[PDB]
Amino acid sequence: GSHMKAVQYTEIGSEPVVVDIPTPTPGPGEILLKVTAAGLCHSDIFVMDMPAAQYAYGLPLTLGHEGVGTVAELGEGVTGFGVGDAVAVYGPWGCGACHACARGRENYCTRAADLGITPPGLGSPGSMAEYMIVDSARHLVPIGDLDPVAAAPLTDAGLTPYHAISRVLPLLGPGSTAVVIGVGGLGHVGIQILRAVSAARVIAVDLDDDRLALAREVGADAAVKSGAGAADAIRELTGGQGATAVFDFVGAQSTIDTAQQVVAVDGHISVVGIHAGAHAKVGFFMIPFGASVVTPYWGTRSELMEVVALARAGRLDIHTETFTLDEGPAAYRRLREGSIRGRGVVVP
Amino acid sequence: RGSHMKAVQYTEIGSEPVVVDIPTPTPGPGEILLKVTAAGLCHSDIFVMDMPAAQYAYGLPLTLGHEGVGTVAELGEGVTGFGVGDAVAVYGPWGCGACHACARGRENYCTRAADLGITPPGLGSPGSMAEYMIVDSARHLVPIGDLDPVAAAPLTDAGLTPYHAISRVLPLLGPGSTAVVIGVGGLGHVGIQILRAVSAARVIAVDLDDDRLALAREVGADAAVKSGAGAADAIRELTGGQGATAVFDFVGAQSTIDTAQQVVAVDGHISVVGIHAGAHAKVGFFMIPFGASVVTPYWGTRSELMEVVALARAGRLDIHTETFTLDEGPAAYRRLREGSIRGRGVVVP
Amino acid sequence: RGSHMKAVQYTEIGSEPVVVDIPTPTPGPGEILLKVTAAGLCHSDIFVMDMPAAQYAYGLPLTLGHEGVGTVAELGEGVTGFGVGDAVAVYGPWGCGACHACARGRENYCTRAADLGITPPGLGSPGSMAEYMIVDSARHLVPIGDLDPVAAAPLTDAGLTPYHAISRVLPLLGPGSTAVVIGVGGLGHVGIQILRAVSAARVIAVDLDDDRLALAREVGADAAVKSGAGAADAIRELTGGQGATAVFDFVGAQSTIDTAQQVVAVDGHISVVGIHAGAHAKVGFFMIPFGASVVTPYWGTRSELMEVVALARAGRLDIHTETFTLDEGPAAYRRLREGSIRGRGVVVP
Amino acid sequence: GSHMKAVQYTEIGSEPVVVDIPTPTPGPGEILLKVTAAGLCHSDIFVMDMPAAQYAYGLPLTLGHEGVGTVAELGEGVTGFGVGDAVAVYGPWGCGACHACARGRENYCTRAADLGITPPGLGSPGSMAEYMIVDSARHLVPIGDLDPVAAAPLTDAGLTPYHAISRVLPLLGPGSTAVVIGVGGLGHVGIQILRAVSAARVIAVDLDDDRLALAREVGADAAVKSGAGAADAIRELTGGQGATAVFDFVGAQSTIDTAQQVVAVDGHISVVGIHAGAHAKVGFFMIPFGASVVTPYWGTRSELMEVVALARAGRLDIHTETFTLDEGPAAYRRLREGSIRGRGVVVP
Ligand SMILES: CC(C)(C)[Si](C)(C)OCCC[n+]1cccc(C(N)=O)c1
Ligand SMILES: CC(C)(C)[Si](C)(C)OCCC[n+]1cccc(C(N)=O)c1
Ligand SMILES: CC(C)(C)[Si](C)(C)OCCC[n+]1cccc(C(N)=O)c1
Ligand SMILES: CC(C)(C)[Si](C)(C)OCCC[n+]1cccc(C(N)=O)c1
Ligand code: NA
Ligand code: NA
Ligand SMILES: [Zn+2]
Ligand SMILES: [Zn+2]
Ligand SMILES: [Zn+2]
Ligand SMILES: [Zn+2]
Ligand SMILES: [Zn+2]
Ligand SMILES: [Zn+2]
Ligand SMILES: [Zn+2]
Ligand SMILES: [Zn+2]
Repeated sequence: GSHMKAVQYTEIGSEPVVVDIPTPTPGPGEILLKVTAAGLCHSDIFVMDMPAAQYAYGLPLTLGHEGVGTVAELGEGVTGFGVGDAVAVYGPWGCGACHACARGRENYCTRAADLGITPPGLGSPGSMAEYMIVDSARHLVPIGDLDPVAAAPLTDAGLTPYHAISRVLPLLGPGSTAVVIGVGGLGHVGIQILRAVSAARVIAVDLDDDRLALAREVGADAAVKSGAGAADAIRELTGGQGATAVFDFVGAQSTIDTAQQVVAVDGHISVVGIHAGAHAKVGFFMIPFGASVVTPYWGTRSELMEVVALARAGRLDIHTETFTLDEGPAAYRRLREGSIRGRGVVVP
Repeated sequence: RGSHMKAVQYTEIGSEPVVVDIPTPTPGPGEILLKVTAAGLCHSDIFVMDMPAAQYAYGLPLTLGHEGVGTVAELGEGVTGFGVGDAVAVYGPWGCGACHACARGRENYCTRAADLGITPPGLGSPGSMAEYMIVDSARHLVPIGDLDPVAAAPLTDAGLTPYHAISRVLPLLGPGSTAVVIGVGGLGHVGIQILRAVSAARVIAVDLDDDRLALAREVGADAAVKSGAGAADAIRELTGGQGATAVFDFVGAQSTIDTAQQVVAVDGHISVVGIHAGAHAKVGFFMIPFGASVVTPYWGTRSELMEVVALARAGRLDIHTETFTLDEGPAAYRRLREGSIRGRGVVVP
Repeated sequence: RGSHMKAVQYTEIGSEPVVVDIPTPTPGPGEILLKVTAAGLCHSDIFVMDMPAAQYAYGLPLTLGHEGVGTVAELGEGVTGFGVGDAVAVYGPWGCGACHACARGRENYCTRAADLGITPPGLGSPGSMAEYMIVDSARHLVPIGDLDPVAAAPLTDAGLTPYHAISRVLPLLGPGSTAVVIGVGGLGHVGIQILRAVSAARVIAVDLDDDRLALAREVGADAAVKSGAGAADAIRELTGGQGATAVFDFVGAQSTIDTAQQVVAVDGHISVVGIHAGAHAKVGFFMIPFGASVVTPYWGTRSELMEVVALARAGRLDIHTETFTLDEGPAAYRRLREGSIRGRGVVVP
Repeated sequence: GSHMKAVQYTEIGSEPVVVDIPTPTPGPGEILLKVTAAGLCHSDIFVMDMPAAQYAYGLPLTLGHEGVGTVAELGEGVTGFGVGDAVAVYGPWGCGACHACARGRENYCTRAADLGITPPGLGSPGSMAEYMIVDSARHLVPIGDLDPVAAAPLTDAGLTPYHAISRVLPLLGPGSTAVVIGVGGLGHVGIQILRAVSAARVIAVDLDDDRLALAREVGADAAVKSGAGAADAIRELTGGQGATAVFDFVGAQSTIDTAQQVVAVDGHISVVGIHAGAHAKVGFFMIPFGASVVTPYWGTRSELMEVVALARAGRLDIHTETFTLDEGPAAYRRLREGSIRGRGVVVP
């Protein structure tokens, strides 16, 4: 087909729409995928909530930064993959040539911004379409016979918490404690990751009673209600020592404040969730000595392969609700209203 | 038949239509009285009732309904051609019948109707939204046979108007041509079906709403893109940069007209069918491609209305309908104003 | 045909239904897969979805739609009696098929369904509001021939339920008898048409709206009176104090039941068809005439559904319908909640 | 067992023989029964005395339309019974989808003939074999711990008179009179049914004093010898008012004439027995006003359940003579010469 359906953001402040666009063809080094699953998440809502005042360029944009597909056509010179191979799309594309990229950490590429290299669905054409172009073979990760619908959330919902945890994994030995604030999406996956790759005690923190109960099912050793009393309740559980690491998947100022009140000396706070303007306050006597704080970004290539390995070993379970490509906009409406249980996945 | 009838009338400016109790008309010589079987309502009725009172000169009261269908009730003196009970659709844009335009069949472009005060039913003359109505002459009736009156009523406007616009330039729409339809509401929805039935042109739809884009594909649009600033680029993306032989703008907003001028092909056509007061195409050198003609078409001809009925009876035209009673008349208009009707509302006595 | 299909499901207690993408079912041995052509909605769907969470056991997720019509898409192993393409309506109140009541055709009164967990489609089993549905057995399909599926769907409930209630005492409704119909909404006005088609009983209608009384007269009611404290006297005025042979209360409120007991004749009948939680007739000496039986009937039998279909195909039954798409499902149920639908809403995949 | 013994009618004009045939296997929706009792009735002889032109049940034919057994194997998708359940077979199979079938009256199915649906032992394989197939679960009726030998006659010898009586049961109130002509196979059960489901007086009519004596034991209030004097005798026993209902299980022209001579105004005559060419003459002044006549056929499924309920309550006592499967053909010779006391039953 000379044209294909794509879920696109086409004007500021509007809803995504299913529109017909030319079917792309892979240039030298590129790979054309037939999309099999395209995950959606609140990051898409955040991008689509950006005001017009800040807008400079990017429209129209094919959505979808959580992409899985089968190789449909290989660009000239591409080897290492064959037509039909099931692959997940590595999201945070880098230049491949800087020191950070050479070390595998393309998500921290120091040249991507200058070169205008943007992730699919966030500046480059995304995966919510019948077909999609991938710029380079090194951004394809094989998934074998893993269900594409289960693999799609792993590209973001699994990779991002896995990276945040991986940054300080050597600290999470037996006797350590990891606090997870927000146990619904990324945090639910984070708890499973923590139980698979460490022996740390896991304390779940959330506003909803039901989410906390589900957090215990996937390995959380204790549960705490988010809010003003959370810090004291957490210290009650850890004794007077505090938490080795706090992974804040909410990112609100109140949750960041709680993290600073419970993190242990020489600990770590990871601000994964995004709330505009919210920030940790790292200064003497405002945070324990040696407690580092960071805003991590997505994850590395090898980390995505490790997430796929966890999923294929049965250590990662992410509940998904499926939609057709025609229902792309409907799925985003459901996402806004909070009626999606699990992670939405578009299946073209 | 009784001596009084229910009717829905615009009775005073700025007010909503109301059900009333008026006498049953009687057919004079050459006239025909019909038992209305379906009376379609349309946003054009809304446009008329939105007329500011400062513009008002005369007209009220006015039985609404310019999309009329019914069965012959009583033949006026000397009226041959139809027998009582014959199912007929009412041709809307009444003309004088004697000028050059009328003699060619194009009564919608009659050059004397304005001077003579000849007005269409429901838009100056007693409309179809009543138990009976008067049709001035036999030539303003089109037989429909066993066609469902509810299916026929919307096609007197939602079918005839796009059909005429398309017919004006149909010879240009051969195989290999591309026709763009902006606005996939009632008019554009049927316009796409017409294009597929009477031509081999590729149809590309444009609309604001995702569900209307999906509707366009269902009824034969090969492709559909969202209206707005990027609409012209998205169309030329699908055509390989060539541009459309014809653009039928059933919205008529200035932004949609702008899009049409940016995608129409050299020696093409733009048809401004939808009305937005003040919106206009700007036909000038280097502001529109060479040879691309622009027009604002008006309703359609009688022979075209017959062709629309033949298309409908062959199963080539479909429009979603919502049936109401006369007492629900005003309620249907409020539903129309709030934009909750998909397709066309139709009042069934 | 597609490995996945669209459906409208009730997924959370207190939450509106949503469109979902779920696997296309495959018919097992003895089952039949239908391509749905129409799926009706009615107030009973709201009653179910309004149930509090405290009383929730295991029903979710539930594909809604207990008024199903479609065409046979695939026959399960060993199924005979229908061919691919046959138009059929779905019999709602599924039973075990093996008890005495089932062997008599009265599956709606099966004495084993509750113990065995046999639930109707859309009320425990996957309903008809989807592109495809499974029917457990060929004995729950009723051929409809060329009957319009949109007209057939509401009659699986709105026709069958009054038809059964009337059929329970049809021998009493001979010439000279009087049948009172309370509530001329969906079920009641179909009930009026049934009474006129299958009996010579004089029909008196009772309703609140003045508009409903006129409609009752149009569809066959010989007389109509206003519901309220004066309805009992008004009815007895028309019957001369003899009382009404049968009273079919399609409202089911306590006040309407009280009026029923006040007008029902000696040796007559009251049928409490409408549901109002807690409302009940009081059957005791000198609180109701001697010999006047009272019952709360439930849906109808399979042979009765066959007879309802035969009445519809003979043009004796008519219910106003309003069609929606599967994507419009949730919006249609909202329309029903606010009481904006006249007649019955029908979802057409 | 790959094969099984069966009593089959293999050629026109010959006696049934015990032959070996493949053991059937149940298809989807079917049930395989291990037969525990198979009854013989004169209808089998009538079928076997048909000339070549009239016979339309195909050859070979496994005989036996009075079948009872235990569920041996369930066809695909058959729920409702378990292996080992004792069940009686409903004989007059119908389409299950016509108006008559939907009302439970499968015996009066209007499409069975056009569709080739025939009863077991009368077009379909019968019960006089080690195993038999039943087309559908709805044609099985549980019997509990009822003795299969006593249960087999209930499927025809009980069901058929029960249906004939049920057609006009509302007429047989206290003060009514029911005349039973032929108190052998079916009339013996008819007398017991009448006493169980009605208060009508029962007058027995038969040729043999032996048969009349038994009729009086099972509830017949009076006995009359069949012949030209029966009509006068019956009216003498009822003054001159007549019999509300006459159930003629002989079906001969002479007995039908006796029925028409004794039936009451607005009464009923049921011609249950079959004698080719015999017929009632329903015309003005040839029969009392309002006296309806009918030839009933077998019975409905709900009536079979009611017959089973009567037997399990001790209300039906069927006189049986048991035979082995190898004795099958011999039993039919016994039935031919009228040397069987009551009902013959083969027990495989
Ligand atoms: C939140 C960002 C500003 C980085 Si955004 C809208 C460009 O995320 C898209 C990349 C997916 N994802 C989702 C949530 C969190 C993160 C993370 N903490 O890296 C990444
Ligand atoms: C208010 C309108 C300007 C649309 Si009026 C009063 C000309 O519509 C009545 C005739 C029906 N119809 C509807 C839409 C468009 C046209 C057309 N392009 O002719 C005609
Ligand atoms: C079992 C349910 C709780 C869903 Si009920 C009783 C609201 O109806 C479902 C069956 C449809 N219908 C609608 C109205 C009345 C009746 C009736 N009188 O049988 C039946
Ligand atoms: C009905 C048939 C003509 C095929 Si006959 C009599 C050979 O047997 C089949 C059913 C067996 N049975 C025996 C006795 C009486 C009756 C009855 N009155 O129905 C039925
Ligand atoms: Na536009
Ligand atoms: Na009342
Ligand atoms: Zn994401
Ligand atoms: Zn780099
Ligand atoms: Zn119009
Ligand atoms: Zn003119
Ligand atoms: Zn219903
Ligand atoms: Zn049952
Ligand atoms: Zn027999
Ligand atoms: Zn049948």
